[PDB]
Amino acid sequence: VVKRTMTKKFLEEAFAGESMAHMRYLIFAEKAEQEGFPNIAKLFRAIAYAEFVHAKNHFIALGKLGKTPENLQMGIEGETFEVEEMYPVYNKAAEFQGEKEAVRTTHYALEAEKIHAELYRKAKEKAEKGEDIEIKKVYICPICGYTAVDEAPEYCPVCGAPKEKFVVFE
Amino acid sequence: VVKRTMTKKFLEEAFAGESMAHMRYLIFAEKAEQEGFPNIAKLFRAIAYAEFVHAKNHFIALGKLGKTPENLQMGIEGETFEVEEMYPVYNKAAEFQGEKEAVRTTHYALEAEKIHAELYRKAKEKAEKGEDIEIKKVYICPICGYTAVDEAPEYCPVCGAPKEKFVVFE
Ligand SMILES: [Fe+2]
Ligand SMILES: [Fe+2]
Ligand SMILES: [Fe+2]
Ligand SMILES: [Fe+2]
Ligand SMILES: [Fe+2]
Ligand SMILES: [Fe+2]
Repeated sequence: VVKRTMTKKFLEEAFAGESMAHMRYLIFAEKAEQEGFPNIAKLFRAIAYAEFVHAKNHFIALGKLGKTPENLQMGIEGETFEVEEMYPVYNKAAEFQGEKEAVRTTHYALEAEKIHAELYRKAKEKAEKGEDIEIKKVYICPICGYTAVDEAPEYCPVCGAPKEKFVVFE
Repeated sequence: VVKRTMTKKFLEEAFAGESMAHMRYLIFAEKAEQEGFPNIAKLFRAIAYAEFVHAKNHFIALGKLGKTPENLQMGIEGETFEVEEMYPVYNKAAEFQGEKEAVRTTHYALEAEKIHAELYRKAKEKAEKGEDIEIKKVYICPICGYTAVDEAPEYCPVCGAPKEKFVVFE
C-alpha cells in the first residue's frame, strides 16, 4: 500500500483522472453510436475499460479496496455526503446564481443518492451476516438516474419519464 | 450551458465525484462477484449506470459534449497530457520516493495512454471525412490496460499476460 504523502496524493489525482477519462469515453461512445459511427463507439467503450483497469490499479495501490461489507460502507459514506452536504449546497448555489440547468442536474442526482444510500445500508446488513441480498431486478432512469428495485414506478417521480424508459439490470 | 464561475466549478467537482463513484462501484461489483454476492454485484453495476447518468448530465450542462470528431479531439488532448506531462512526472516522483507499487501502476497506465492517443488520432482522421473506422475487435489487457486493435500479440508486451486473458470488444 503506498504510504509516502506526495505519491499518495498523485495516485489519488490519477484515480480521479482515470475515472473522468473512463466516464468521458462512455459518454462519447453513446454519442458516436447516435451519430452513425458504431466502430468508433466500440473503440471508446474498449478504451474506457482500459481506464477502469488503470483506475482499479491505482485504487488497490492506495489500499482502498476491501471486502464487500467494507466497500458497501464506503458507498454509504459517499452517498450520505452527497445527500447531506455536497448536493444540497451545490443546488442552493446554482439556484442563487440563476443557473437553471445546474439546479436540475444537482436535483436529479441528489434524489437518486438518497435511494442509493438506503439500498447500500440494506445490502450491508445482509452482507455483514454473510448473505447476498434478494433483489431480482434493478431499474434505472436514463434521464435522471432514479433508481428502483424489483419494479419500475409507473413514471419516474423525479423527471416524469414513463416506466417504459427505465433501463433494467437483471 | 452553465456560465457562472462558482456553479461551473461545482459542476466540474460534481462530474469528478460522479466519475469516481461510478468507478468505485464497478471495482466493488467485481469484488462482490469474486466473493459470492452476485445480487450485490448487480446492485453496484446498476447504481454505477445511475452515476454515469448523473455525470453525463453535469458534463452536458458544462457544454463539454460535441460531435464525434471534437470528442475524439478531447480524447487526443487528454491522452497526450497523460503521456507527455502527468504520468512521466508521477512515475519519476514514485521512483524518487521508493514507492514501487506506484511506479508499476503509473508505468502500466503511461504505456497504454501512448496507444490510446494514436488510436484516437487515426479515428479522428476517418471521422473528419464522415467515415467510421474499420475495426473488427479491440483487445484490452486486464492487468495493465494494454490495448490492441484487430490483432494482438500472444503475450502482453508490458506485463506478459497471455492473450487468452485479454478482454475482447467486438
Ligand atoms: Fe488510463
Ligand atoms: Fe449515488
Ligand atoms: Fe427520471
Ligand atoms: Fe450520483
Ligand atoms: Fe488512456
Ligand atoms: Fe498487460
